[PDB]
Amino acid sequence: DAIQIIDENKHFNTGILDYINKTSPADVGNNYHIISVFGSQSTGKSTLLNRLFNTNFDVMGIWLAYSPVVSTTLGHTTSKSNILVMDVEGTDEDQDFERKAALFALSTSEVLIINIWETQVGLYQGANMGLLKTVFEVNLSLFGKSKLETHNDHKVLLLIVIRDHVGVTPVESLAKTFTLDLQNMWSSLAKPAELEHLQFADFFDVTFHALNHKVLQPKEFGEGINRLGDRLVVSNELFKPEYHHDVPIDGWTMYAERCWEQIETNKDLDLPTQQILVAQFKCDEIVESVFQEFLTKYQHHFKEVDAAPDFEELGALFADLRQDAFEDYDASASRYNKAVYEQKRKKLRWLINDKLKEVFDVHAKNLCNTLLEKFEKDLVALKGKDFAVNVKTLSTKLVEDVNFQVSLMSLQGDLSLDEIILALTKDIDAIVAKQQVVELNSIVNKSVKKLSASLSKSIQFELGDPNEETWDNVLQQFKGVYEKFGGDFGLGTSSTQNQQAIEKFKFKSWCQFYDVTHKLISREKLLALLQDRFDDKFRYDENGLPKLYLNEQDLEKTFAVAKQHALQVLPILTFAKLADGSEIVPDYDIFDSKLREQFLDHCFAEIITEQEKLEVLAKFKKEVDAKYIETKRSIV
Ligand SMILES: Nc1nc2c(ncn2[C@@H]2O[C@H](COP(=O)(O)OP(=O)(O)O)[C@@H](O)[C@H]2O)c(=O)[nH]1
Ligand SMILES: [Mg+2]
Repeated sequence: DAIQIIDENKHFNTGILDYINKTSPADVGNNYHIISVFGSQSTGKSTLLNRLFNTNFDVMGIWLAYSPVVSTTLGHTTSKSNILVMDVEGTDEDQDFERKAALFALSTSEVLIINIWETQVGLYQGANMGLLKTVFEVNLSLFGKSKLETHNDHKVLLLIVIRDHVGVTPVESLAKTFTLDLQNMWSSLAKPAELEHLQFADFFDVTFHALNHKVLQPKEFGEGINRLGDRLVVSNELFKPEYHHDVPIDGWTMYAERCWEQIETNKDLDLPTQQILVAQFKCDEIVESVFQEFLTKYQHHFKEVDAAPDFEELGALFADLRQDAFEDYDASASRYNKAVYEQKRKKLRWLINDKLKEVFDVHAKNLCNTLLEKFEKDLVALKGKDFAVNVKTLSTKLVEDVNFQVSLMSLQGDLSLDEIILALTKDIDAIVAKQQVVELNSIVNKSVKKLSASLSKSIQFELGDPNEETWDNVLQQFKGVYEKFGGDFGLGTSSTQNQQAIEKFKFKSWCQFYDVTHKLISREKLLALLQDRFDDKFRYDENGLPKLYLNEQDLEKTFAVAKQHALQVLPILTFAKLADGSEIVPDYDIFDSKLREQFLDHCFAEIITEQEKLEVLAKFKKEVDAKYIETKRSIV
């Protein structure tokens, strides 16, 4: 059963798309053929179509039908190209319709069948060289521009069926005559100057087929048909790929609709660009439908944010999803124009690659803040021990297995890492700058304490035998370990702030020097020291044996000797001075307001004040007097 694709009011049939869908399976693609038969009314057109292609047009607009089977001398044959057939009746008057219908047929058909009667071959009378000339014109206008400018090999086959052939004239003889009439008419056709050189054969192939008298030789007529079949489908002698219009079957209705609308409204129809447009439209909607198949298929994974992040197991789902999309797209779209098809595939690629990249970023720095957290941790756990290097080694393996782990889910480099490492880097550097200040300050603090611990034991030893050179001995030691700190830190320096860790480490030192001297030489200690010096000479022998006073010359004179021995030490301990007589001045004037806690008025060298010295002397005397009185009550 046949469908009218164009009725007499030049309207295009809406049902065509569904009609094509029924007769053509998803399989066809480019392997189909369009054949048109073109002629004035009742010249055997529907009859030839029904007998040859087995199609059901009515025998006494434009009608389309699928051919289930071709009539051949090998019987009913199904070619494996789908064959569609158009019955084009250009007259019923009108000359406008004729031109339009012929334009349609030539913009969609690979073969044009022209039925001409014999005794009337070579004459409008019962051929229409008027009809052929229209075909020549319509063909030139459709393909003359392409042919000149690209030299494309496109042709259409003219298949001339000679009807009611009797046989006194051989078909070979009729063919030669008619061929030369054809070329002649072509040469004389109005052409632009620059196509003047093109011939009939640059646009057309011809061949002939004689059919015997339908009414008077029915058996032979049947046979001649079957033989046309052999030519079409059994011997595949007629169809050629250079006749084929490059639009797969699924784009065909769109192509036919667009061609007809331009034709009907007298617009400039250009078939190359119209074929590109249908390809572009169709690949586009395959891109979109596939990309939507890829998406609810996506969501049902990726804001399911998930438990245990495996990077190779699903770094390859990325591949699967993207590969299955490629395959559903290749299936429908590869039939289309190569350039259009690949272009829109890339479009599909960089739509998939961008919603796959949002999972890329999430699972990525979830692993960065997972690894930065433990980075940060055993930095601290590496308790300041040689971070000279031990930053560089830790950053290295870190920055490295991020690369490894995350590469698993990039696609041979499609989703770039350049962004993510550039972040992981700055989050690593801005946290060595974190704890560099911690460990810089840390080595300051402990360097200060066993400075002060050494200072304290230096002073203590010196206290046993105070000389006018005991401050010398104290400052010597101090300034010694004072200059042994710096440039030796196992960190990233800052030539500047390596050395201003140093710079008042040098303070806290000066500060400590003051604090320790004043602790170790407080009134209370000084007094205790004085009593010890005193007893050493008043309570014991040189030997160290407890003393036994007999006389009071003995007591009184060693009493004087004991006191002086003790007090000879006061002028030295109450004020920090070297033998030269010079006051010890701290390098930094401490007790300064913001010179103090910029780094975290008294006298630094005054160990004991006047007022304190006077209290010490009063207390020294009272005690020393008592020891005296007693050891004299025990002499009697
Ligand atoms: N003598 C003769 N008559 C034919 C031939 N083919 C068809 N007819 C007759 O011509 C009439 C119209 O044919 P038809 O197929 O409807 O021509 P169409 O209108 O152009 O499709 C029918 O009655 C056919 O029987 C032929 O080859 N020879
Ligand atoms: Mg008809």
